[PDB]
Amino acid sequence: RTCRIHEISCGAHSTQCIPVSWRCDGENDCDSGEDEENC
Amino acid sequence: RTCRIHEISCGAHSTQCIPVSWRCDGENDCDSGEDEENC
Amino acid sequence: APTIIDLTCTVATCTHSSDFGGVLTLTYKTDKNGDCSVHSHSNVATLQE
Ligand SMILES: [Ca+2]
Ligand SMILES: [Ca+2]
Repeated sequence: RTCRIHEISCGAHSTQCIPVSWRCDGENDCDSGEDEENC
Repeated sequence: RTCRIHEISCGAHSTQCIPVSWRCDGENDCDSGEDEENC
Repeated sequence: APTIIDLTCTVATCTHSSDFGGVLTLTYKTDKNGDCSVHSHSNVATLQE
């Protein structure tokens, strides 16, 4: 966690910053599909 | 988890995708041999 | 389909009998798990699979 404001973090054990635009965009942009959960 | 639509996952700790057709075909393909469980 | 690079062939055993009396092994680098189709491009040798 604790990445740049322009982006989020999509992992707890592992660090992976993705831009906010990738959050709930209809595709799994992370290793764990938590971008498309609870949209 | 959340692999390609064609391929299902066969682990919790590990990342190792396999084609769906490999699932329940009488021979193991994953270290956690759950391809052949619950046929 | 999977991408196969640096394919190499080594023959383990070889007996020219009537049945499938030879075994060969292929080493490669791949990118994903999938199915590939094998073929022999000469009629000297007949693959079983
Ligand atoms: Ca996404
Ligand atoms: Ca199997």
